[PDB]
Amino acid sequence: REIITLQLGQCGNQIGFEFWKQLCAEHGISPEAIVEEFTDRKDVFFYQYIPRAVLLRVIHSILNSPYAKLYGNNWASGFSQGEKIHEDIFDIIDREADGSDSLEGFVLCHSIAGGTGSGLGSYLLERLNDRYPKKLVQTYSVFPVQPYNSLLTLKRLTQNADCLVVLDNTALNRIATDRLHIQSFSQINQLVSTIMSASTTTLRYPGYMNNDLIGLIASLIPTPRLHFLMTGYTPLTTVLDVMRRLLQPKNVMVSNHCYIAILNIIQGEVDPTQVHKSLQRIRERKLANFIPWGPASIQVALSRKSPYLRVSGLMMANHTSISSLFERTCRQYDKLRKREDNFDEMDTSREIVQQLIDEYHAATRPDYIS
Amino acid sequence: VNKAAVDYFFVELHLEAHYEALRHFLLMEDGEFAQSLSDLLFEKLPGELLNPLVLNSVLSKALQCSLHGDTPHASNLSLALKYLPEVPDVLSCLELR
Amino acid sequence: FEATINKFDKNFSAHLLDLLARLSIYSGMASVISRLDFNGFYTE
Ligand SMILES: Nc1nc2c(ncn2[C@@H]2O[C@H](COP(=O)(O)OP(=O)(O)O)[C@@H](O)[C@H]2O)c(=O)[nH]1
Repeated sequence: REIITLQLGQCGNQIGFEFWKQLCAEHGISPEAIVEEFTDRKDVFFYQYIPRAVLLRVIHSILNSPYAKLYGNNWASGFSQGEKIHEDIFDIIDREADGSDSLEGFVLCHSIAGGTGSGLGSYLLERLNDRYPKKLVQTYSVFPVQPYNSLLTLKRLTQNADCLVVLDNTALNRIATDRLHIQSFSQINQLVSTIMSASTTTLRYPGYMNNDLIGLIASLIPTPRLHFLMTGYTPLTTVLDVMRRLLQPKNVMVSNHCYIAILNIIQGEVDPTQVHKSLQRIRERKLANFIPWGPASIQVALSRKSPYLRVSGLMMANHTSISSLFERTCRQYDKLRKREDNFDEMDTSREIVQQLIDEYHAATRPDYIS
Repeated sequence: VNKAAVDYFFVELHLEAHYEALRHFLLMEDGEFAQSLSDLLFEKLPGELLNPLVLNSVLSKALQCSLHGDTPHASNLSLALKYLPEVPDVLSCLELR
Repeated sequence: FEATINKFDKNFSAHLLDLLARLSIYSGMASVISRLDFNGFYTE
């Protein structure tokens, strides 16, 4: 099962580039797309090496980079341009689709901060559900007239994208000043590319459990509505050190409340005899709170680092606190609704997200059923 | 003698390899293999799926999708059976020696 | 003549079905059937 990526706007093409650098570094792949001398299945992302990239100004500098051999501002205008090149761009997708053995998903790297890609992102997801109804789509959207373009794409992402990994630049810059002391764009993305790289540690390296993209998502997302995730990455030393440093709100990449499911990926060679002990100490101290209705647990799996390149770890969670972020956005909309052909699509968009904000607040009650 | 007997096993006959290889196949540690063997067999479900023309060949189709193996160790995986099923349950008896 | 062409049909088609009946009953000798019929024909 092969995976293919799409990068839109200025943001998606930037972080996706460094995502291609860091991933190409994990394997023994020279910048010139040639294997050097110097186990790891490199066929899911690379096709004989050629990466399955689809890039939609900065592209000129991208080819000017040493990795050349590796291949308006409104929302409606971003949606219009996507319609003007409907068939022209789509041929690239189809020829890459069936030319591949068995497509599994569609990784989408894009921003919703008022860019032409933000609309461009809204269009592709509509058609991706039109043509291929049996193909999962994952999107690593990133959060910041900015209220407008933000709340609109949320209307499409809640019914087309079967998964989503949110990344807000606000909580990122807090990490930038504190533990890197920058006071730039190419500076914060250094850590962002790290999150995505380790996010697919269980895919590029074979393991027992979770050997496919449906193996990770099916456990966390309980319903096609509550389909929002957050990430964590602690190394910036035993197992009880990792999981305890992950649950802190100082590390989460997000600006009652409880968890639904957690996933912790350990990449080190740590002694696996103590992984159950760390699970006991986290329970007894009661450092995290779960749902009361159904039995919700925390899962951990192991894998191995790139031998070419120390204990790392990733935390993936579905927290109902993500509802607060939306409330920050939609509140700005009502304020911009009273201050400034039909303006009816903006109505149903505001309408459908307010159903989602109702769906989260209802999950925290012991009687969420019915 | 004993120290030379045990050493003869590792550095010449790769006893350390056989263990870390049978685990790749029997205990289903290597993904993309069990997720490709079981996925094939489960696509069918009697007289079919029991002759040596399908189950003795589904393995030779499975190892290609393993991306790990195809070595002298990888052979000798006799995907045989030990019972003839007649006809919703959770049982499908089949060995792998 | 017109009564002989149809006579060859019932005679040849019956002989062909005897082949795939014996070519199938075995433990390649099985991939030959996939070469004889490709459209699911001769599924009798
Ligand atoms: N997180 C992150 N966001 C970025 C980066 N570069 C640009 N952005 C976001 O992208 C937005 C600008 O979009 P723009 O490039 O003008 O859209 P385009 O011109 O249609 O591609 C800003 O609001 C930024 O928040 C980056 O390196 N990291």
